[PDB]
Amino acid sequence: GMSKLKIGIIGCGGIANQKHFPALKNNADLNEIVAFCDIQIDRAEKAAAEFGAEGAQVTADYKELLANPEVEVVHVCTPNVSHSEITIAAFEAGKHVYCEKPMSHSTEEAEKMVEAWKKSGKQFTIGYQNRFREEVMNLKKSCDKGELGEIYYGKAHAVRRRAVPTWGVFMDKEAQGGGPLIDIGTHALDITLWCMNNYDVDSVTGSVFYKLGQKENGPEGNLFGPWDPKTFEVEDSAVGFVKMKNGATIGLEASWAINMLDSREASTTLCGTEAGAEIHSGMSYPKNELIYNRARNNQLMEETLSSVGSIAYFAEEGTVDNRQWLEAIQNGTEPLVKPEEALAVTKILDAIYKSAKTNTIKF
Amino acid sequence: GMSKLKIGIIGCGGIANQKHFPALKNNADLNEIVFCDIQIDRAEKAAAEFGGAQVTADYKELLANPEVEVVHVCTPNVSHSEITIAAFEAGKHVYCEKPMSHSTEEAEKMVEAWKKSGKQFTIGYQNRFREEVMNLKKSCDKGELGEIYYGKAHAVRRRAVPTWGVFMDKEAQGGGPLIDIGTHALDITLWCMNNYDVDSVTGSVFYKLGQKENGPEGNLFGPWDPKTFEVEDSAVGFVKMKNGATIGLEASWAINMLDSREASTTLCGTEAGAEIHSGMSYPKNELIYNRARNNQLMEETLSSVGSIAEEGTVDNRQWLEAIQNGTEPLVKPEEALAVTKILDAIYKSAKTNTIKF
Amino acid sequence: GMSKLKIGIIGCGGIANQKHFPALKNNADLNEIVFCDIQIDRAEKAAAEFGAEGAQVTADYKELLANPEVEVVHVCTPNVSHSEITIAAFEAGKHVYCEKPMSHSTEEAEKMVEAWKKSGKQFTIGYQNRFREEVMNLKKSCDKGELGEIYYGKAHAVRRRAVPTWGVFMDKEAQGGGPLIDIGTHALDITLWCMNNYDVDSVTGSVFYKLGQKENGPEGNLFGPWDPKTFEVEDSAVGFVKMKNGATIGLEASWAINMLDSREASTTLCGTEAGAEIHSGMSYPKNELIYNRARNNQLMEETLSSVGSIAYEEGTVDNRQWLEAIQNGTEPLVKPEEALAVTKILDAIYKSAKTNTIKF
Ligand SMILES: NC(=O)c1ccc[n+]([C@@H]2O[C@H](COP(=O)([O-])OP(=O)(O)OC[C@H]3O[C@@H](n4cnc5c(N)ncnc54)[C@H](O)[C@@H]3O)[C@@H](O)[C@H]2O)c1
Ligand SMILES: NC(=O)c1ccc[n+]([C@@H]2O[C@H](COP(=O)([O-])OP(=O)(O)OC[C@H]3O[C@@H](n4cnc5c(N)ncnc54)[C@H](O)[C@@H]3O)[C@@H](O)[C@H]2O)c1
Ligand SMILES: NC(=O)c1ccc[n+]([C@@H]2O[C@H](COP(=O)([O-])OP(=O)(O)OC[C@H]3O[C@@H](n4cnc5c(N)ncnc54)[C@H](O)[C@@H]3O)[C@@H](O)[C@H]2O)c1
Repeated sequence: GMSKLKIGIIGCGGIANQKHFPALKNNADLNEIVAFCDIQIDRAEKAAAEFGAEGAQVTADYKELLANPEVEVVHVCTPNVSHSEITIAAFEAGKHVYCEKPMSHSTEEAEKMVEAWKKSGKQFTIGYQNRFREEVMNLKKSCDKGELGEIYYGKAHAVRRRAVPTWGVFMDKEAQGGGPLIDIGTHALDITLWCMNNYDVDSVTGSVFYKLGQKENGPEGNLFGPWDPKTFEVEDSAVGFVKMKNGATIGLEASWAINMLDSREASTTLCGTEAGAEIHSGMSYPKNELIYNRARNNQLMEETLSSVGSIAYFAEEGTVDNRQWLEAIQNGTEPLVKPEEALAVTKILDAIYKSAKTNTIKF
Repeated sequence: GMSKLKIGIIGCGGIANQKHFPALKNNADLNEIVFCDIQIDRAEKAAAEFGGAQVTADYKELLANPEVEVVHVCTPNVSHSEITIAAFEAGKHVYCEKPMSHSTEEAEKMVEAWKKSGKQFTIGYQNRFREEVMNLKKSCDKGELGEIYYGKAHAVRRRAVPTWGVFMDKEAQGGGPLIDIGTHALDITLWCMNNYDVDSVTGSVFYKLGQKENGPEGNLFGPWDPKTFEVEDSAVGFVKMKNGATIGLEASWAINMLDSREASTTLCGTEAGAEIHSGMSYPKNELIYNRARNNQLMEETLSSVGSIAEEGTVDNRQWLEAIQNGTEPLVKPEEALAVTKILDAIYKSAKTNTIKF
Repeated sequence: GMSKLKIGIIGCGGIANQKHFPALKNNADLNEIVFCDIQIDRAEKAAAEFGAEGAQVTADYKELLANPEVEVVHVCTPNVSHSEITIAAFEAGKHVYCEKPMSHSTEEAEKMVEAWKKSGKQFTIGYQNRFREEVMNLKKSCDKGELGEIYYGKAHAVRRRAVPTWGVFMDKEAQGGGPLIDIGTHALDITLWCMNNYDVDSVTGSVFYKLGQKENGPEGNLFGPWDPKTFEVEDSAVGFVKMKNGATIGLEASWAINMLDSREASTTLCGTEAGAEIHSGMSYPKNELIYNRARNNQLMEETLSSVGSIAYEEGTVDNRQWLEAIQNGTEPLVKPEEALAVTKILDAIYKSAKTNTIKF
């Protein structure tokens, strides 16, 4: 064995509760957390009564959770504009830090927290846990062996027909900075680049729509109940067009509300010189799908996942994301999600937003 | 009317936790348990939620327990004969698991030991009590297939080696997937045909993917150490019976076929045909009759039952009631002995020759 | 320009009018016929449709062979004559294309190879389903070892109820067997060909005479009724063929059996690295081919994609490949030695009317 890892958690809510806390508990052999911050201390204490170890810290404001020099790693499950604050310099006053999903809504703040990190000495990672799904790994591994050839056309799918989240921070334009483009669209673009392993941006064009978000009959049909139409501060959909310096191109579609039929998110579509591939996931897909396509021995074929069943008496990615995170600081290696990659992601989404000036942004 | 049978389970591992204990609890009105496993914490943990019952690590100490009236042996296959025979049939009714034993002659000793006892004996062939298997069984007993001359036994998994115990230890199991899941399919097949007159047996045993480095990739039950794969990964047989009927058999834990169909049978008759579908490629067990009717080819299948707002339990209940009321359990030991005889003859084609009966 | 090969047809029967005549007119630039059929009005009518000017129409094959103007002979008589019309004769000046099974007899077959080697001429057998695009796809992938070593295979030649009620197939005199040599030939040829294993060590089979003479057997037959009182041949058979490298091949063949899946001219292969199966027959409106393997710790399957929109066969592919190999002096795809192993094994399965495994 080897001691343990003393974890500090900042912000206890939606994805501290649905992803982060269960992830750590199912790897308790490597972690146990005292932490339990939040501006609202009511929740902070409750978590530390379920997942906090034998007598622990429970601060009401982070600045002194970071004081305790026995905590060694921090999980920033803030909202988005606090993502910079609680992380940049603040947390790396002597810690490794796991910041959540959209690294930051701003590119400058993101560039600040990568330099605060590069002097940290410690380690850093972002919550793109979808990389750890078995089929995304499968596709990533395939593109690493060049079995798709060289990818010259990619698509990032992050579409929802009417699945606007009405339960938390995602609609406060000030707390998260943007709408579905940086909510879910950041997941799909991360995989697309990661498999293509192309991060050298040249140009960016985009369009941001504000159409169903303010229509009276807008919330009609939304999965998560109605929402106040006269208070929609973000967008309902956005579409992107990014050209790389090797010539490759990526199209992006992101939305919470749009009258399209195929709700496909956390997915991508790659087109190489030897083969292609597409991943399927979202509201219209009860099971995640992976389909290669190529010409083999002069016939067009397609290779997909086979249906896995159970036996008489015998028979995930959030846990795999987190476990790999701890063993990373433990054995002293690199986590899978690299900080510079999440940086490339946010600066393009930002660039797609900044095409709110109706002009293509060259990099 | 009748007081609960007092049960002692030897072996508190996999099949004991997910088949026997829930079934015994479902039929709690006919039984109560008074626990054994050489990893004693397994026995203690089971004695905590299913049991002031005995909790030992020596099986010999449990058959000494005079309060035990029925013993269930759910330890690996090699162990089956020692625990069951000259030991358990010391005034104890015995329910022995799935693979009677690995050897035709430890099995022949077990039967002999059972008949001396004057007690009750049966084997864990719970797949018989699936309603569609019962369905097929009733239809050939009625002869609605005619004479059955071709029967297929399906016991194939594409990639599902059991990795939670000792299934890959020839010293403790005696064999691989041939006697692990091929016994279920052969049991059903011969039981429906009511034929046990073996003429000849030709078989093959494959060692290909168990030790392959890439073998464990895609396994339902996590990876397996290729170094310590001491038994086969597939085997097929060809059995001829004296009435002219022929039985094909396919068994495997790992093989690159597409159709994972296990605990299933296919029967071609002179008047009609039928086939059972079950396994990892089937989210629902299926039963399909086929025949010509009014000069047109037809097929009869189970209709989709839904809602409005299992077989182990059925098997366990009829077992305890056979003991209580002094009747016959459904799976006769003679039937399970013919099966392992045929399975050992399939193996015994390590001599590259058709064993003849 | 290469001078057209002068073809002589022996047996102007059903296979000539469905396979050989339209193929030879589809490659009419490489050939021209110059027709023998004991039922002389068949040859005379065949010559009026596909013949070339003064064509030789006679009823004795030994006369056609004495035509100096013929150099390639297709033998499309029944199996009982597949040999003598091909051995001694035919291999007495000419190249010969003998039809589907080489012979019902094993030794009849081993002697037409000897007459072909002592000939210096070309020789191929009408196993034309090797030329279906999906069958070569599989053939190409195993040649490249992409399945690994194939240690277990299955040959599928099953029909639920499709006893051929026309032609010659029900006449045991002219064929020597039923579905085991009518369609089990095709299935086993493909299976051996992809495994590339023609080294037998054991054959165990069983032959069933059940629905064929049963009164209600003909009920629901796809081609119509047949009289069970005259039925001379089996309705199904199953075999268990072991090879020397250790591999195993099960085989299923039938015109009539009470199973659900009518799969014929198909194969299934399980290799050390991957597997594959082909689907063809009367339960398959379009041929299928499915590779199966593990790719990055996940089970996957690779199948042909649906082609459509049309615009804006294996019979003639087999024939051109055959004609060309003669002009260029190449060798045809179907090797005579391969076809010999096929009806050896099939004979060894039949030859379990001894209820004994016949070792090799
Ligand atoms: N699939 C994913 O990985 C995923 C999903 C949803 C959200 N996220 C990301 O995770 C973060 C938000 O997730 P959420 O849905 O749980 O939001 P949330 O509002 O439900 O949880 C955040 C909590 O932190 C508290 N908070 C606000 N400011 C704080 C501060 N300075 N210090 C301490 N606590 C503060 C709030 O009270 C709130 O309860 C964001 O960075 C978001 O973009 C990721
Ligand atoms: N669908 C079915 O019917 C089904 C399923 C699984 C297993 N089985 C059969 O049931 C048997 C047990 O297999 P399993 O799945 O439970 O794997 P398992 O290894 O988990 O169960 C065996 C347990 O018995 C214990 N054991 C070994 N030797 C012992 C001894 N002398 N005394 C006491 N305990 C001993 C082991 O510690 C183990 O916990 C096997 O013979 C197997 O073939 C049947
Ligand atoms: N898919 C295939 O490759 C396929 C299909 C059917 C038949 N075949 C093969 O082709 C042969 C049978 O052909 P068929 O189905 O057209 O039978 P068929 O009865 O329709 O035609 C055979 C003709 O040969 C003639 N014949 C018989 N003996 C002769 C002799 N000594 N001399 C000259 N002519 C003679 C007969 O007159 C008859 O017209 C067999 O070798 C059979 O196995 C192959």
